[PDB]
Amino acid sequence: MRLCDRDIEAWLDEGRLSINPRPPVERINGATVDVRLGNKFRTFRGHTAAFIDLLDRVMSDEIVLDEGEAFYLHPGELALAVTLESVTLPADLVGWLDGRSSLARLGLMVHVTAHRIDPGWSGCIVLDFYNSGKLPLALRPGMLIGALSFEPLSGPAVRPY
Amino acid sequence: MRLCDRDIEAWLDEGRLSINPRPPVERINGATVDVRLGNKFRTFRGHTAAFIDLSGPKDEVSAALDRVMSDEIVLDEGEAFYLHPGELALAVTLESVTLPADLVGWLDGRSSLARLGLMVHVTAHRIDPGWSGCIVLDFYNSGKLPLALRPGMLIGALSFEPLSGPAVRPYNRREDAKYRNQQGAVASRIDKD
Amino acid sequence: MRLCDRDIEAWLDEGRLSINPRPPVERINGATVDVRLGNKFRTFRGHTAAFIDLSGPKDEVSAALDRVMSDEIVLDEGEAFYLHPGELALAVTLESVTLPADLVGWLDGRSSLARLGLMVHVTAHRIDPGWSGCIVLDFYNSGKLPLALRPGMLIGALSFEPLSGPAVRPYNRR
Amino acid sequence: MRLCDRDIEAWLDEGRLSINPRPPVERINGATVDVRLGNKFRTFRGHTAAFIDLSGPKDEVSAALDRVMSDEIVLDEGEAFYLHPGELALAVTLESVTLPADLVGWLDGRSSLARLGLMVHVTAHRIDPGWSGCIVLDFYNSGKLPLALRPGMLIGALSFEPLSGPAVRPYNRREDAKYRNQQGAVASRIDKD
Amino acid sequence: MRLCDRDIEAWLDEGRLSINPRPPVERINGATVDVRLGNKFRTFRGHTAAFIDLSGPKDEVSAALDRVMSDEIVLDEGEAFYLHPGELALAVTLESVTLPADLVGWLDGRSSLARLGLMVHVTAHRIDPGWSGCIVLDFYNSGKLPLALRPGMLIGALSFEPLSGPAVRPYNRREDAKYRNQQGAVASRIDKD
Amino acid sequence: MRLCDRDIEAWLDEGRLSINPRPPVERINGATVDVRLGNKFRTFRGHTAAFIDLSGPKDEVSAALDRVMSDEIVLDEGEAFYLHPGELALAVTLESVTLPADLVGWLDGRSSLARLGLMVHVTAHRIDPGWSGCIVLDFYNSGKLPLALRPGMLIGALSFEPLSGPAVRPYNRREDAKYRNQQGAVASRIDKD
Ligand SMILES: O=c1ccn([C@H]2C[C@H](O)[C@@H](COP(=O)(O)OP(=O)(O)OP(=O)(O)O)O2)c(=O)[nH]1
Ligand SMILES: O=c1ccn([C@H]2C[C@H](O)[C@@H](COP(=O)(O)OP(=O)(O)OP(=O)(O)O)O2)c(=O)[nH]1
Ligand SMILES: O=c1ccn([C@H]2C[C@H](O)[C@@H](COP(=O)(O)OP(=O)(O)OP(=O)(O)O)O2)c(=O)[nH]1
Ligand SMILES: O=c1ccn([C@H]2C[C@H](O)[C@@H](COP(=O)(O)OP(=O)(O)OP(=O)(O)O)O2)c(=O)[nH]1
Ligand SMILES: O=c1ccn([C@H]2C[C@H](O)[C@@H](COP(=O)(O)OP(=O)(O)OP(=O)(O)O)O2)c(=O)[nH]1
Ligand SMILES: O=c1ccn([C@H]2C[C@H](O)[C@@H](COP(=O)(O)OP(=O)(O)OP(=O)(O)O)O2)c(=O)[nH]1
Ligand SMILES: [Mg+2]
Ligand SMILES: [Mg+2]
Ligand SMILES: [Mg+2]
Ligand SMILES: [Mg+2]
Ligand SMILES: [Mg+2]
Ligand SMILES: [Mg+2]
Repeated sequence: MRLCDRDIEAWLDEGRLSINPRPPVERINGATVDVRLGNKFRTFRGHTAAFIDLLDRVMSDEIVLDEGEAFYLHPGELALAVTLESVTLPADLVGWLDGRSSLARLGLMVHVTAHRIDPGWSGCIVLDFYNSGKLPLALRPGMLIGALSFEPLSGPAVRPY
Repeated sequence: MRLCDRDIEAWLDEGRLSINPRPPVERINGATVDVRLGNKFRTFRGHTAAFIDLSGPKDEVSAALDRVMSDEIVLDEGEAFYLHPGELALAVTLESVTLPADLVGWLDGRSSLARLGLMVHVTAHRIDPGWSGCIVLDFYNSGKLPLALRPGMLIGALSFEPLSGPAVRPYNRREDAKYRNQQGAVASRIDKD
Repeated sequence: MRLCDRDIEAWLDEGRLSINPRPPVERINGATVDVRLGNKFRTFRGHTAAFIDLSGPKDEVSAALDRVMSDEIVLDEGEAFYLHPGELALAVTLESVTLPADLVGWLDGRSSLARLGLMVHVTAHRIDPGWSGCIVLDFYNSGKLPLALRPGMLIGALSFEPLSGPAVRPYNRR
Repeated sequence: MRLCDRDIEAWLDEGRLSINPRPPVERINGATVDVRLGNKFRTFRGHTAAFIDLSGPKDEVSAALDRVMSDEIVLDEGEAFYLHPGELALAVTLESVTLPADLVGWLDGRSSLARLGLMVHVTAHRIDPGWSGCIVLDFYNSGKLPLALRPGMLIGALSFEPLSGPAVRPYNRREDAKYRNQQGAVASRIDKD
Repeated sequence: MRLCDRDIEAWLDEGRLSINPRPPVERINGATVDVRLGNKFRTFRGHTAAFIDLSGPKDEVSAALDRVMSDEIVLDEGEAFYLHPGELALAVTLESVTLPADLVGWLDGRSSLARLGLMVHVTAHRIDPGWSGCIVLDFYNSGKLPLALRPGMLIGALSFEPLSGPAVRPYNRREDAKYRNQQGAVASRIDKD
Repeated sequence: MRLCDRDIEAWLDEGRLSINPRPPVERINGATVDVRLGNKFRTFRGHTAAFIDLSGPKDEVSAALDRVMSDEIVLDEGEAFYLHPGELALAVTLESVTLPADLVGWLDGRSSLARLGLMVHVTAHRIDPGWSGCIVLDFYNSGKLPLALRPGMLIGALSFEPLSGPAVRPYNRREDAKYRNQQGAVASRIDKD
């Protein structure tokens, strides 16, 4: 059971849920809220290590782009990024990050199987971008990148985030 | 709450939800309806552009997209589409799906295909309330072998979830919705953003 | 409606939902249970075939998959499985899961691992009502570094959704 | 012994060796002649076949090759071919080269291109005694960035080695030679083996 | 100076150079002898190790090599080895070659195979004076399609270059030479450095 | 004709050819001198640019190259550079080489490294008459495993070939030569074309 657009907006009014900045009415529709891309990226530098045992001589310094700059996501490359919006969920809501079909049709994955936003989460969401396509994708802060949907839990989470 | 098999049948009978052609009972079980592969495909031509500027000027984006997308591939009967490792291709479900304003659908792949590397979507798997049409698939082969895909094969599964109420802005009424009544392997319309 | 953590423990206590071995409460938070990695693996050997025809049942499974798979790789502890970028490997969860006819399950990854490119499924992530057993994992490394994986590590997260009613053709019947 | 720049000029003056159009003095130095990129290309269409059986039955091989090779791509002036990382493409030199029976030629790339990942051949770089024609290039981009290739750019270098004597079976006289008088981006003729 | 066809035959007749089995006149032309593919192969098993420390402690390097190399694959008659894009595999020439102290040899691929992406070596293509044995090939498919390789196919070419004099330390006399009298698809012996 | 080990030693004694530091006798055999890996490296930063326009406007090319090339990496003693499959990196030989106007040099890899997928060049492997300096290596790992590279390891081999006479336009006298007296892991200077 997902919250329809009208109940998403009612939870935003009520302060049960908060998304800041708040997307316009045009970006809240069906069972989803459209979310945009922020301005902090990282990439991986493999020459420093042979492997990781499942930490961070391998990550770049945070990359913040100048106005009018794009991050170029090349095919076969994983990059970390953030949502522009901060999201705060109550103890009885779980959220689910999904991509956009327009971007999937060019090969952009906006996550890599972890896509659950936990009850009690508060913060911008970290994105793991992967370009499975043939062409480099120029990514710019502020672009629509995904969508979030919200599922109420059976009851309130005892151990929320 | 997802609809169990029995309730999917009841929504289909009531005409709330439609899937055309309607799958037989054998294809509806648990909490999912199996869907089949259509016969329209599209590939990418990288040599004609350096990149795609996703949120660039509409006319530039549009011209880049038209350069990189192949024409639609239609397979005869007996023909396979060979999906090579590392290649992304667009395909389409045989079935058209129509959802009412108070239901959302979700596309998943099949474990039998996944174990060979076949991804049937690339993180966009939601079918919106008010959707009507064939579903475009973005296949990616993450395995070690080419996979021969044939029209009519079972390619994924759809599940359905009731919304908390009817959507106020369902897909069929949204003025800026890009993919209303989509029929073949439709390329990205990111230029309409 | 996902089951929340307290409601996950209830269902386990009832005994229709079961995970064997039973995870400690430390592993059950919010609306998910963390699951662990088993010690059975499979890789592919490309050199014995040109392709696989996915239009099928069972003729592939066998005459295909069986012929392009490794024998089963069982690791002694102290040993790692090295998952190299761009390689797909088959693994299995440590725990066996049994679902009743009125519940569907869903395997997700862990954000901590996904940030390094670990994909724990490849679009098929639904555990059906009536399902009984260890879950097969299809791992894929989308990152830039090999990842060492060790039997027993926390590898993913399961969440659970009640069905609208009990399924009529559940996995054990079908 | 390779011919030094002075001797390459003497062989060209004597008409022993020909390169058409003849490069200017600025392109002939040390032990090499710099060559330029032509404007014909070819790519591969993988989705039409599972594999190529190199020493299989001639008619099956031939049909597979005709399926997988694109039509010839001809670039206008102003146009680039975009060579993406991991992609193999065929191209052709601007120059036609004719060798006598007592000389062998060798194609190399340029360090400036190599340091970006551009390979101009794939382990076949010998130009046989008796050869006459344009040279087909198999480009592979082993780097991290797409490379815009434009007709007319400097793409590699040829050097030349006298043989111990004139070849008895030079290329122009061999009945089973596959590539005599080649002109565009000619695809593999492995089916003629 | 490379030996022309006629002089290759003269060196073979004189027993200065040997190639066993001796290729027929049809395979010796211009400045080269065509060589054929043997029936022994080796692949790599990545899952057993994180990396190879090339100049590490000998025992650690040796243990890593033994873990990553497959057992020798021997093809029956009729059987193909399928070389998929992006895969490196070891193979061997059908012919054994023996060089005297005053000759060096050079392995090239074939343009017909190169045009499909097949590299027959990975920047090591010298056959040393005093060499005796079958030649190990490191195949890499840089193309878009799997290639079916069959024993006995023509895979490459050898040319031969006189040295300025006889080598004082030819391969057959060097104590630390690793690959003397190699016969199957011998894996790297970098651990002997 | 390549110089045999004995003549390489004579050319070095005569000061015709220089290699600094001079390799010991154990590293000079057959027709080659073994060379060793230096301790400077450079990688690529793809996220800063969409592509490189090889024969575009000089200032655009120059700005793109400055964006995509890393700063020089210098490894301490004990440190390895990890070269992952599919990655291209720039490195340098430990040795500086100086060639006279009548000699050309040729860089090859090692069979031991090739059997693990290490390419030490990307089709540009000529050292010109009049060259003086350390040689930049473009490493590519075509194998399945990361390779740990350490400064000082044996990485390849140089051979030498007399020219038909002294070059009139050797590298040290060419005004437009791009890489005279190169010392570290120098990036492509394709912008100087
Ligand atoms: O794999 C998919 C996923 C979705 N759809 C359809 C159903 C869905 O209702 C519609 C829009 O999906 P989404 O909102 O992801 O796409 P968008 O790129 O945001 O398009 P829009 O601008 O119309 O929302 O596309 C497909 O054809 N294939
Ligand atoms: O794409 C994602 C996915 C998740 N998260 C956040 C929201 C979620 O509530 C939290 C934890 O996710 P998960 O439980 O998957 O991470 P973990 O690896 O288990 O770490 P933890 O120990 O924090 O539970 O990470 C993101 O920011 N981006
Ligand atoms: O990553 C997964 C996903 C699913 N399953 C199990 C649970 C699920 O209930 C069953 C069947 O899944 P699915 O319907 O995706 O498989 P299929 O390929 O359609 O096979 P079947 O014909 O058995 O339904 O497989 C796994 O072991 N691993
Ligand atoms: O792997 C190599 C190959 C060459 N060189 C040096 C020696 C050679 O003499 C010089 C120039 O080589 P080339 O002519 O192939 O490079 P270019 O791009 O043509 O530059 P230029 O215009 O200076 O000739 O660079 C290297 O350092 N590394
Ligand atoms: O990069 C190259 C290499 C060679 N050739 C031409 C010149 C050479 O003289 C001829 C044949 O080369 P090769 O003998 O390597 O080709 P093959 O596949 O063996 O063909 P054939 O049966 O004609 O010898 O092809 C090219 O056009 N491009
Ligand atoms: O593709 C090849 C190239 C060479 N060789 C043989 C012939 C050559 O004379 C010998 C040694 O080659 P190289 O010197 O390149 O190998 P190494 O790694 O340096 O070994 P060594 O320490 O024996 O010199 O290996 C092959 O079998 N296959
Ligand atoms: Mg949308
Ligand atoms: Mg199923
Ligand atoms: Mg967690
Ligand atoms: Mg040059
Ligand atoms: Mg030939
Ligand atoms: Mg050696």
